[PDB]
Amino acid sequence: AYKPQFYPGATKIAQNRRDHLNPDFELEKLREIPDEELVKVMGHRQPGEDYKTVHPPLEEMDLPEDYVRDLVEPISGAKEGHRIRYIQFADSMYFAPAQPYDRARMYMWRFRGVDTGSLSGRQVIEMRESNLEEISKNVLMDTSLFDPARIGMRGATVHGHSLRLDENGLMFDALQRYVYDEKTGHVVYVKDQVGRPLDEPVDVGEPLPEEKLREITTIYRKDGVPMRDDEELLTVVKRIHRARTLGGYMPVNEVFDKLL
Amino acid sequence: KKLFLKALKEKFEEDPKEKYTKFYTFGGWQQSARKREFVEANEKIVAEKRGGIPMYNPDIGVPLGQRKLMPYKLSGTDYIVEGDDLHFMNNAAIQQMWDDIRRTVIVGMDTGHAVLEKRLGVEVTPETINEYMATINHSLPGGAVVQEHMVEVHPSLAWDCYAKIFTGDDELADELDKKYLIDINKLFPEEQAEQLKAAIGKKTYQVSRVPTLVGRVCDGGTIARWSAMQIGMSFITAYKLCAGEAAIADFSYAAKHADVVGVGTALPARRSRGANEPGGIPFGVLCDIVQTTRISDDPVEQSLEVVAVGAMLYDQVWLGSYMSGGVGFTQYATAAYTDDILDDFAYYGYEYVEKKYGINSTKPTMDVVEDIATEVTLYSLEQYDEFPTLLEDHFGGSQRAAVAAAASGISVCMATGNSNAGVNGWYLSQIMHKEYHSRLGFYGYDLQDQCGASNSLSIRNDEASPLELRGPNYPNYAMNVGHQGEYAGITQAAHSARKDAFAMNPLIKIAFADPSLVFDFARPRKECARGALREFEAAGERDVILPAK
Amino acid sequence: KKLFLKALKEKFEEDPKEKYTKFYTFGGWQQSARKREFVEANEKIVAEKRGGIPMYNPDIGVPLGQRKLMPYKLSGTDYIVEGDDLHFMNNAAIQQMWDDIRRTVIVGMDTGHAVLEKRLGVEVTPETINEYMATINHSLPGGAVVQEHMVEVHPSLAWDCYAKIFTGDDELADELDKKYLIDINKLFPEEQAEQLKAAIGKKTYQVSRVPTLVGRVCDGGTIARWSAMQIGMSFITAYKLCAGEAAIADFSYAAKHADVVGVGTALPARRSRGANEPGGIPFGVLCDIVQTTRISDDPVEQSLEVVAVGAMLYDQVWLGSYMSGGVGFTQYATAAYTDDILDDFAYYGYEYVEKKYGINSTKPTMDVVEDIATEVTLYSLEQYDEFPTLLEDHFGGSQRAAVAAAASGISVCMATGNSNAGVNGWYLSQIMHKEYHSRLGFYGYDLQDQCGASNSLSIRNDEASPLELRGPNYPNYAMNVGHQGEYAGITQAAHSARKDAFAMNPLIKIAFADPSLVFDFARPRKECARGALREFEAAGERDVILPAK
Amino acid sequence: VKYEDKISLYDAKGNLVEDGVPLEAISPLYNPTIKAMVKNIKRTVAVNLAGIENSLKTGAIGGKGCKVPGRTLDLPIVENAEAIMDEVEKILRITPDDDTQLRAINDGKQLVVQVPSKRLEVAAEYSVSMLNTAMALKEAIIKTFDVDLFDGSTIHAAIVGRYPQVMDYMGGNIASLLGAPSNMEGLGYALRNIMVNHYVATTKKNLMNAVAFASIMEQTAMFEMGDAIGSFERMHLLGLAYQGLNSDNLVIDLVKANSKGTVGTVVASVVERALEDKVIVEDKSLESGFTMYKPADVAKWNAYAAAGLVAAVIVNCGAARAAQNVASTILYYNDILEYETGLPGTDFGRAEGTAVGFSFFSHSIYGGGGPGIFTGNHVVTRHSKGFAIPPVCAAMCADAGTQMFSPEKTSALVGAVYSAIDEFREPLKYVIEGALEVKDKI
Amino acid sequence: LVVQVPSKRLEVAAEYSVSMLNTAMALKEAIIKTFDVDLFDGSTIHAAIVGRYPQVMDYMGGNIASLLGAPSNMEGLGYALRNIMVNHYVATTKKNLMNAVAFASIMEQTA
Ligand code: F43
Ligand SMILES: C[C@@H](OP(=O)(O)O)[C@H](NC(=O)CCCCCCS)C(=O)O
Ligand SMILES: O=S(=O)(O)CCS
Ligand SMILES: O=S(=O)(O)CCS
Ligand SMILES: [K+]
Ligand SMILES: [Mg+2]
Repeated sequence: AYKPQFYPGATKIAQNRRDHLNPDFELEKLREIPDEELVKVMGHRQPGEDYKTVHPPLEEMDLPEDYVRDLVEPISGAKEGHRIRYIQFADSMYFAPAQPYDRARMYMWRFRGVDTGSLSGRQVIEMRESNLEEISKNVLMDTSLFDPARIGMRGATVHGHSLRLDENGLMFDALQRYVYDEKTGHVVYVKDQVGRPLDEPVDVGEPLPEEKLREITTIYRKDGVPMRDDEELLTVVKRIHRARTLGGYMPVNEVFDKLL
Repeated sequence: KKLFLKALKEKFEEDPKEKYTKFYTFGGWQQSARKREFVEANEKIVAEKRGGIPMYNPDIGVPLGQRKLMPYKLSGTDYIVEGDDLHFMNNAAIQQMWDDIRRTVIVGMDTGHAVLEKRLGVEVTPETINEYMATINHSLPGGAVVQEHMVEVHPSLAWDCYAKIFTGDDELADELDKKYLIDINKLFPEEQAEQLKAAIGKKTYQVSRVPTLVGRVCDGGTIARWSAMQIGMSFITAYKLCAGEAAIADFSYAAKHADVVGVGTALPARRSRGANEPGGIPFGVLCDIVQTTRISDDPVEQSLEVVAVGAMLYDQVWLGSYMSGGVGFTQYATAAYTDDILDDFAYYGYEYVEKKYGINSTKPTMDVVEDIATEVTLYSLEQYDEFPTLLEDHFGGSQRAAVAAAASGISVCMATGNSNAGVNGWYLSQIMHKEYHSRLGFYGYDLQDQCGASNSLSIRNDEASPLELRGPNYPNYAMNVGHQGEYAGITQAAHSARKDAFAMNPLIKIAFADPSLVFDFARPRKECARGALREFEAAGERDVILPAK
Repeated sequence: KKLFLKALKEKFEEDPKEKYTKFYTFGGWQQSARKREFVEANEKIVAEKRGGIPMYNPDIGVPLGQRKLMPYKLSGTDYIVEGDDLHFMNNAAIQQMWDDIRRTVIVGMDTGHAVLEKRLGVEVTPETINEYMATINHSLPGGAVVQEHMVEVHPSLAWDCYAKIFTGDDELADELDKKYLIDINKLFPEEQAEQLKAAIGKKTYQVSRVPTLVGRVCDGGTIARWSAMQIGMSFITAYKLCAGEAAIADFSYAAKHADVVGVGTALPARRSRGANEPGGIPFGVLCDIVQTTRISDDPVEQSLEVVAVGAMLYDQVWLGSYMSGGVGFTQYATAAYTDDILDDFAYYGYEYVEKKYGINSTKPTMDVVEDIATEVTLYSLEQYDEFPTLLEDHFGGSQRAAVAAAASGISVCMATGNSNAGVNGWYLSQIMHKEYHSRLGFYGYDLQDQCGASNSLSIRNDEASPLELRGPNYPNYAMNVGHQGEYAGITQAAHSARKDAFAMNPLIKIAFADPSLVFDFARPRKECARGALREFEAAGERDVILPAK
Repeated sequence: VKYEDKISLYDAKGNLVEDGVPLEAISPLYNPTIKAMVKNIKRTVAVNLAGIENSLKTGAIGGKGCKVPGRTLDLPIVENAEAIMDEVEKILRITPDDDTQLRAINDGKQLVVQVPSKRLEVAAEYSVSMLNTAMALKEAIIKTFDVDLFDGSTIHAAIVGRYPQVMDYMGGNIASLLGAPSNMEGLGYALRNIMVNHYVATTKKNLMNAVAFASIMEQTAMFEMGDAIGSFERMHLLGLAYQGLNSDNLVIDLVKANSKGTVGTVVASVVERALEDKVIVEDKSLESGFTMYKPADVAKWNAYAAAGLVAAVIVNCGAARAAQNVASTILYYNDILEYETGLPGTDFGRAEGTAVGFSFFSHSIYGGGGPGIFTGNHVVTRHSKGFAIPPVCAAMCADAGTQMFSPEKTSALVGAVYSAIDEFREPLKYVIEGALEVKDKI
Repeated sequence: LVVQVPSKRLEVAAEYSVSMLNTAMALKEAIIKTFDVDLFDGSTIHAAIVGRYPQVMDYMGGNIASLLGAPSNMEGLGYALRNIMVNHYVATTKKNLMNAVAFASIMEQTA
């Protein structure tokens, strides 16, 4: 039986990357954000309102027999024909506990029927609206994958991942969708991810301390763990590069035996 | 001692290494003198020209300026300009740089001179050539030479139009009128003059600089045709031939097909365009348009002036307008030619290579490529980690990826003198950067970089090519920002390491040394600054034919 | 009685029927105020910019003005101008006419509105559309709407840029903000408004008028792309969507391929060019760009204003520059829109047809085509015979052949309402003219005319097409002057005889009725005169970004 | 035989057909079914008789939004489909028993025209089928209704569109699976210019057959391009066999093992199977214990990675019943595979690269569109050498109706016409039959 | 060299560029194997054979040639057999008048 190894590297950053990919690694629960509060921050619909459909349920439709196609179990939202909605995060380069390609690889290892996009300033996940809500609540917001000060939910005007932090250690947001509450020491969402004002502000808890962030981050930084210190990871990157180069030149055993 | 420190202190008030700052204190767009000028200008044109139909409105979308809007320092200069002054639409120097490239065509004269002597029995001497040169300088800008009752182009509209001559034959060069000569021996240092003359032989060429106004009204495909028509007219007049006989067709075939050298080739399918358009210019030809090799002995400086021209042309004008449009790609390009950031990384790479391998002293191997690209990539990203203001400056991942990979690619070329080894180094820098910060560029930035390693040394029909012969029509490179201009710089680095006078076309190298050009191709970053500050005198305006203002 | 008599009286001192004149006593070029201005301009402003390199020299070739150099009267106007003022390079009105055509693209909005409602579940109302229209008028000229730290295009450089909306749905039209609406019911006479609305149905369209400066720096192929980028940006902002999600790609596919209508299609092989270039514009579309049909009920006047635009665009700009260059083809084109010559011949043909057959009352037959074309050709050539000053005016045979054949072709269309019957009449006029005077046009003038009769009614793959669907890329028509503009007039005559509101594309007809356009497409001969006299205010100048005069 | 490789042929239901079949039996250079598919794709034309009738009646000729007043003709073309069909056949036919074939479908509204293959034999390329069909139709209509000579050009415009002004069938009523040569993005690319939606509609949305049709045409194009030549040939043959034709039941086996799985669990199954079949070997363990792997057979590892890619698309796009997920699936299946093993991904990074540009151009303002409008010829999706387009076809078959530019919107005409040809509708079944026919002749 | 590609390769191809593309690939591999050319120099071999392809969609500056022009140069649909230079017909028939006439008429009428 093949035992997956997930990711190479001998530093704690590479171990944090392995833990995220590993479906058997239980992510630490840090907070309890109610379903109703999260739906409101997402800003696609109000809680209790019937899910909008893109197509009729699969059971109703009479599709021709296709053995291979029907071998795969569809997710609950696909069965009910629910529309496809999104959740987008900007992750601070200053030790945020989740990073763009780290997220996408983790999503593809742990979740079913995922459309995910990785960019320097934003990381998006497009999924059947109902399934997207359960995942966002139990994995993306309640666990150590989320830090209310250094990870921001934003669908437009994403600028901030590469910027200096503010006085309270909060990441920049041109629309100020979240604010620091001095009295409680908690981060509060005053707007939805697209910038619409909320009727009721949503408390997302207190920011994680710098010592905890440095321990669990998936980013290499000279002022944290430099990538220069992970010789093992550099060996695998260079190997993939060389294997790609030689295969492109001549995909034959003799070439790989002599030059790899 | 970092080359970018001066720019950071001019741009940021706080310590360049400080991680914390203050936001939402700048009054939005009102913080910028340029944005205030735009609002005031809008109010005027809406009432006077648009009949009350609104246009520019800073309140519709994003409230710009929640963060401090930063100015930019042109690398290697002391000019500090606002970002908006670097957009191609607002910068007459960038527009003239493209106009001067677009309106250039080179025509071999030896074929035409053979038709005259061997088919027509008419003698060709330096005196007849000098008479021909005076004729084409009247005909090319739109003056008439044969027919009665001809109308003509207003001279004030075509003052930038010239026909020049150059030759590899030193004996002929000495006899030609210096007013029309592009003097290879005077314009280039001795060693460079000898490499160019040996490459071109004893051949004679005409450079047609078609009026800027022509390319503006029409397109790039017009240029070789305009030049050919007037070359034909000038031969008929200067040599008293029948004004339309069998031998005239040979001159047209030579000037339009057999002896013509343009800047770019026609593009097919979705990119359907005529010759002399930016997408048709291969990377080796772009190197040869740039003239820093003639005035500086610094191989790094030579390569980075090519990166500047490449980013301005390929990203701002070509991808940002011809292939897209709107607000465009100013800052995707400025990251490669501002605040001395790429300069610092490329100079670090040069010194690392000079000490470890020496310059142009190593045959390319995978071990050599991997060593150099890794070291330069790690140094570059460590700079963004150490200086929070540097990361806030190159805020977009695509800008950071292009800068780190360009320095890596250039450094590999300094050691090997092979452009494909250099591009292979660029691709390793890209996949390493991705694992360093767990991000790279925009959504579709790394299509060519993931394809990269496999196609870099490929021998297959649509994958193979020396980097010099690749360009914006090379399949993997046809769509995305933050690559094309940097590839041109990597191409230059291979030739700068070898101390080559040219990269791919010596005719182009000689043609763009002409002192009669409007844009200064030897100092592009300086020229860009002059355009940004509205100090650049461009050609193509229509003042004389418009109502007084 | 003869419409050209007034012009001949203004142009020639002697009686128009006189046999003799005097030559070689005018002092050459010195007789003309325009030529004197050119010599003076060469000495002053030109010389200081060239560093002693000569340019304009009237003494090098042909001594112009051995005969009297004649001015020209714009047909149907009292404006008398010098010939040089009609060259496209020296005339800002001709340049703006082309700029306005080049920078236009039409995009269907119903598909995008369906993606919003059915895929995204976002409601579309007249209020949301009005909000969208304000957004695109900020975004299309180069203003930013989503990202922080964006640079922008100076509003003073893009005041001519507009995004407009039109609809066949009268209920929606009543609810849309009039500032952005192209009002079909107000701009067109009632009967024409009904024909257009019935043709387009209940569909809604947006017209993007990209800045003039964009097409000047770049090309025609840029226009549909620039429009698509900013349409996408405006939808994201106005409807608060994720700034880059799956559904956004549908808007791009619709705006670039599935629901886009440009002025011209891309050209292949030797003519390799992008969309929205003159060669890609079919004759039926050129008719629909011209707007005389909305302001005049005269079918002859409607057809001749199309001939004027056609000659100016196809002969002066397209064949004279894009496909050749230099001094060019001003007078090959002016013969079709000056001195009321073609007007006299076309009005004679109209009256002959009106009395004998009636207007649009005869099914085309070879007998009908042969009768009309013969009569109009004989009348036309008899005018050149009777008036020596008229022959001295249209001194080139090509000019005479195009004028006589255009009047013949137009007259056949007045009787039949069939554009191919009209073009067949043009070809008979050509071969008859050849036998009348034992000459026709220039060396290669009649390639398409000898091929003409056989391909006019052909059903073969590369020979067949209604004249509306033919254009400058139709194989026989791809090379020569004195045809394309006249063919557009023949196409218009078929629709003018039928009292049609449009010839081929009702979307183009509506788009060019926009009062916000710079050039007046309803009065082209008058606009040309205004440009000739330097009274026309053009867009695209760069004053604000250049050093103070 | 140039190679000693053997493959086991399995059908679309996962049933064994035959073990020990030579690899070259599925080659475009030897397989008789592949030869027939190219011959038929080149000579078959889809005719829209209802379209011609509508264009003539309304005067909607010359392309989108065009209408020419006074140039209308009211002809009952559909009602006279049989008479028109018989005249077209008479014009095209060379010998009484040749392969000229005409068929009326949807009650004479559309026509399946198969030009005799002799006409393609004496032609340089394939445009002849469209050009000859257009001419036969023009003559047949003119003769049937005694159309006036001044109206013949109108008939031409309703059939071919704005040709020759445009070097394409702009606004025409005739169609082919192949795009005009004027639209090729590279030399030898004609068989790559086939829309994803056309493959899906032609196979009636049957997943394994849409995958097979796309892999056959893409890999045949690789031979035409010169990519599947010399030392590169075996890579393309193994690619066709394993990714496109379910060889050794590899595609179906990986799907079955991951019925309730993820892209990550598919990667783990691929590595496990490659190790079992001795396609890859352990190289060395690094400091953390991470073990790098190496191919034991470079071209065969590439084919196994390619089969796993199709399985990953089936599992992930099937769980969502949405095609948009395909670009992200192709990208991250290859990205995860490389960092799980240190091995090169599908097509040495070119499948991952294609997926990057494909994701961007299927989620941005700059170009592209939905997954169904892409082709192997497209500027965005040409980069992988036959390994990216077959998975996109699988995703479109799993889509339950989330796309605007679906095959029902873009490919109704070509879909109905080409599905009438057996080798196009069920390619897997007929290519297997062809391999068994030639197996002992090579 | 006179290279006649097997007709089977044209039978399973859409058009005729396959002959030029397959010959170019066989030549590149044959030269690289014969002289053991270094992997960093392979792109140079490609450029000497096909020219500035794929930047230009033609064999610009190449050393391989056909009587037929590239399909990218066709001026109309179905024109490939018409894109043959007059001088090519003359040189191929060794300037024999009636044979040059016959060759040109055969190709033109087949087109
Ligand atoms: C709507 C898109 C999706 C798309 O197809 N293009 C956009 C927008 C487009 C518009 C924005 C104009 C406007 O605001 O009205 C323009 C200027 C192109 C145009 N249409 O003229 C552009 N981007 Ni974008 N775009 C940029 C960039 C970026 C960076 C910004 C990262 C950050 O942290 O701020 C990210 C990609 C990434 O994450 O890597 C990005 C995405 C995006 N880019 C997201 C919007 C993100 C947002 O909501 O803020 N661009 C850059 O990384 C730098 C250059 C910058 C370009 C302008 C210039 O070059 O001056 C601009 C290039
Ligand atoms: C892909 C293609 O678009 P289409 O899919 O054909 O609509 C192509 N555009 C581009 O490649 C846009 C390039 C410039 C903008 C993106 C820079 S990252 C073009 O318009 O021909
Ligand atoms: O967000 S995207 O990567 O699609 C565009 C960057 S300009
Ligand atoms: O003399 S020619 O007829 O060849 C050219 C006319 S402008
Ligand atoms: K232009
Ligand atoms: Mg292990």
